[PDB]
Amino acid sequence: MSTYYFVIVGQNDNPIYEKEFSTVNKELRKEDHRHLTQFIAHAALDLVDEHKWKTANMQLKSIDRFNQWFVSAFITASQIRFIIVHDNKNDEGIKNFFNEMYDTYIKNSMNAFYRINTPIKSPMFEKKSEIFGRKYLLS
Amino acid sequence: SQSIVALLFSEIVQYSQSRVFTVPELQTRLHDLGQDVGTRIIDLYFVRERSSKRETKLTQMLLFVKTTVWKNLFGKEAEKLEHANDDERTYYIIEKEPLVNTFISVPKDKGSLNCANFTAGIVEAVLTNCGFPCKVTAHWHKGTTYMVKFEDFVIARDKQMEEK
Amino acid sequence: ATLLSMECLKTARLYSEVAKQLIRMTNEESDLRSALLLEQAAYCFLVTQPPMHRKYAFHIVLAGNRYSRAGQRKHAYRCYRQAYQVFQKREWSLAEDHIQYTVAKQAYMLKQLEEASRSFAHLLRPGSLQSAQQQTSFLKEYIQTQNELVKRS
Amino acid sequence: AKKVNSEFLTLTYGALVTQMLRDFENAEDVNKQLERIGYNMGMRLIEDFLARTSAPRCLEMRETADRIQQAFRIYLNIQPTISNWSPASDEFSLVFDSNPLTEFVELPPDLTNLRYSAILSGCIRGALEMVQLEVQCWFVQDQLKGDNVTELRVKFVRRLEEVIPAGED
Repeated sequence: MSTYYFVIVGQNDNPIYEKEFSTVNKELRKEDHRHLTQFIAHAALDLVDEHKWKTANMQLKSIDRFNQWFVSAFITASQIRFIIVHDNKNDEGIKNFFNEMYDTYIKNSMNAFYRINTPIKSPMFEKKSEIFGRKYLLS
Repeated sequence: SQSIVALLFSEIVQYSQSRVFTVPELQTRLHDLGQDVGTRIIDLYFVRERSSKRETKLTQMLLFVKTTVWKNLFGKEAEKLEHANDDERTYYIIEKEPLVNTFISVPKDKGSLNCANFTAGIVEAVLTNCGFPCKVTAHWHKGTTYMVKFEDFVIARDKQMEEK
Repeated sequence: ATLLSMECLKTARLYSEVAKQLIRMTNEESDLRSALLLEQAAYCFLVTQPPMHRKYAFHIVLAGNRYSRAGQRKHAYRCYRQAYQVFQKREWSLAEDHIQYTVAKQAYMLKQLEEASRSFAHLLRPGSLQSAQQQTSFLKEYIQTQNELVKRS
Repeated sequence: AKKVNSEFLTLTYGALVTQMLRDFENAEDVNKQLERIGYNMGMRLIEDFLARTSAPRCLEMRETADRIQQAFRIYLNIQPTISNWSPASDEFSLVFDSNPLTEFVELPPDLTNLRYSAILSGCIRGALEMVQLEVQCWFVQDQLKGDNVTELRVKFVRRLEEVIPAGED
């Protein structure tokens, strides 16, 4: 299995919103791993900058490695970074799964209340995250 | 419709004029609102027109924005997109149709700038979220034009990419 | 071999490569040699470009522990100092807070208290989502800043 | 060609609402000024609604109801439904089906006292002002608030016109 974990990196590089998709265990250690993965979000940020300057497409398969984790990076026209840390990859579905969370994030965009890198608070997006994660990643 | 949007936007402008005691930062409010709309205009129009495809080439992304945003917002794509060779940071997008004067506007005696600044702020938000931060200024040069000033960092990344 | 790589690529300004192969070395061969090689590879990774100090910071403190463990004190101490300065450069006090709890454990005995006091003060438990051990930790921070206030008053 | 997108106007209005809430923390003032600008629009808007249909001012109140009803189809391209008249048969209820300004624009529950789209509820006010028929008009069920479909309640109060078009003023 893969301990899927999603994280948002904003336009101004500050993190925004996470969402676990892992099995239930080691949650106290998972707090330290959450600190770790925010740091990995910054490291991704840094690498995927030049790597997205290498390309012009939406998905950059997987960039960083830490001897157990895989880091999968998604870049948008919103230049947001959507990141998954996961022991074994599931990329083939998450390409369009990122596309669908992209569409939902657009839905939040039309909500002018949600604004530039303004941290997520709506229950709508949280329940969308729950249902989508139970769909593919958390499964 | 057109009257509803033209008016309602006019009340945005004049209510800002209420909260604002002078021309320039009134225009700044217009810019900020243009930003707050473009900040989603960008990635809406991404999927439905750009076919969810990113354009790293400043020319291609800028041209496609020129087509798309004007095609859907105000129907007619802006007439011309030009790059100034003296200053590669500073290009122009001339739109002969004034989107302010679509709703025929105030005498520019007591004031200078208008909804032109609002759509300029839209353009600026689109640029800065496309990974090309820029300064977009409405200018009454050859009618309505938007001067775009690229960050030396952004135009430098571009020039380095423009080393095939 | 990696050191000659380091120097010769430094004769090419393209330090990125040797940055990557030194960082892939330094994980292994020890927990001590891993540490000083972690900072070697780390500052070298930073030699090419000043920013992206992120994993720099992470592994250099996750090796500063080993530095306190089995290292000569001046090098381990320059570890701690340069790591912490790199933290403040681009602040992000979240994990810096726990590493400053470590700053406190070396300050509850040796270093100055006020740095840990202000570090936890900027974290400011409500609104920073601190945890049970973190509330107890800032109780202990109150104890240290009580020592400091008493010594000032 | 309708020369607009529902999303476009929705973005502009949502940004404006954001702007007021950033201006005044209290939703009371944002409601006040939003109804103020609804009055402001509704005064000029009737100048175009009567630029197409030259309906007589008010033979009866159901004429006013149908006029305001067709107004939104003219502008917002939505057909409201008129129903729920009193035994007095002066008031009525009006159903807005879909609101372009609303479309997936959530509201903060920490902001409930706001009446978001009451600009329309004021536009008719500003409209009803102009034809010399002031009206106590507001919502009884709000699709915004969590209700099924939007439902505004119109209580007409009094007239301002004599057997002459000039009327009292």
